[PDB]
Amino acid sequence: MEFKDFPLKPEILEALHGRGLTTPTPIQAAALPLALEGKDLIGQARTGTGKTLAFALPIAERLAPSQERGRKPRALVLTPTRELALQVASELTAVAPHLKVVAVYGGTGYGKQKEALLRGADAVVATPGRALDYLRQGVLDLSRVEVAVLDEADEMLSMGFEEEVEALLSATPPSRQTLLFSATLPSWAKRLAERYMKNPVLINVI
Amino acid sequence: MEFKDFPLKPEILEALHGRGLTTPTPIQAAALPLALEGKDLIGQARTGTGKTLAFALPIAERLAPSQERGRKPRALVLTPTRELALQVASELTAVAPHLKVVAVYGGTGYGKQKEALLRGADAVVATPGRALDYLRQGVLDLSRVEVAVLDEADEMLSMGFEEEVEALLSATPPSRQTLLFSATLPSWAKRLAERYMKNPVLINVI
Repeated sequence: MEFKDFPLKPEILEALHGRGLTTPTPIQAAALPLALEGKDLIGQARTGTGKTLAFALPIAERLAPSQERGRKPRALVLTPTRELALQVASELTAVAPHLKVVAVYGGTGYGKQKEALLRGADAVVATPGRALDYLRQGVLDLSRVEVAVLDEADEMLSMGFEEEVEALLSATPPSRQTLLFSATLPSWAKRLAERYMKNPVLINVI
Repeated sequence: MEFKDFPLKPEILEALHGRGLTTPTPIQAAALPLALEGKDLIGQARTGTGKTLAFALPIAERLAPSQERGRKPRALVLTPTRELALQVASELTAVAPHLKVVAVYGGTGYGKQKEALLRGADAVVATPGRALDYLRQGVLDLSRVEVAVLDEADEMLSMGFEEEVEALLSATPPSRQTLLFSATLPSWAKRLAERYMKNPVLINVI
């Protein structure tokens, strides 16, 4: 099945066409029916498999545009590194032209990302330490999140971000859809899925 | 997504409508994109989840009708019991009106099933002991199988059918699509997947 065979809005299909993307990879093909219907999913997949579109497209489809100044994000994606935050933000921005995506990460000053968040965001793509910082400062507000994504949960554990990831998920409403991607599933990640996801389907392309 | 949203031929959609089936269950929704494209899949699912349509529909779609007298089956489904063989045969027959389905099982005489197989079959749904019996008698010919399904691999192991299942798979061409459904994955079933499937995607709705 091609992308145009799934329930994706015109702006998304136009964007995909514009980059020559037509045919979902296996993780995408298996995930989309469920993810587009708002269901929770665990994606066991390594980089290179297309996992980023597997969650970017559901975010893109679910979120209508908003001009609301100062608006709080309706999607949160956590990543273990700045490199991946930037990569995911760029890809989401590409398939969701209708949305304002803000990347948040450490190893820099606080000022520029603060001002972007205060201006308004539809989706935030963040490393957990700096996200939690802005959350406790009251700059990042997660009370409106509709989709939460943990991208490389196992790497976030290896980096010592477990308490940050849990605090961030806890700040989102349980009415949310949650998507978790991880090549491996250490016990912490299994517990995290049990506590913070709703009957998730597991799809493994390893 | 509804059934009519997947690439299924008119006779299949008419049949599904005729029984009031419209909306795939999660295992079906995740499996169909891949299964309909001819890819191998492991479905970790218990009875009641809709696993039977998850493999019956791909068989139905892939196999065009044939009138060829004496023809050999192009699909094989193995089940651990007579009860499940009959249940699966009835469901396949319901969604594939264009196909002749023959059920094969022990705890009865050899004569009636022999004559059905010799007359011709498009799909055979079988318990492994009796299937292997007919195979070695030369009554069941598996050289034309395009889709092989192991339905409840773990139960087939518990019943002591491992060598029968392996012999039956070995008699099918490796060009086949293979689908394996099992609530649990004991080491034998993992080895079986490694030997007899091609880069299978695993979908777990447990």
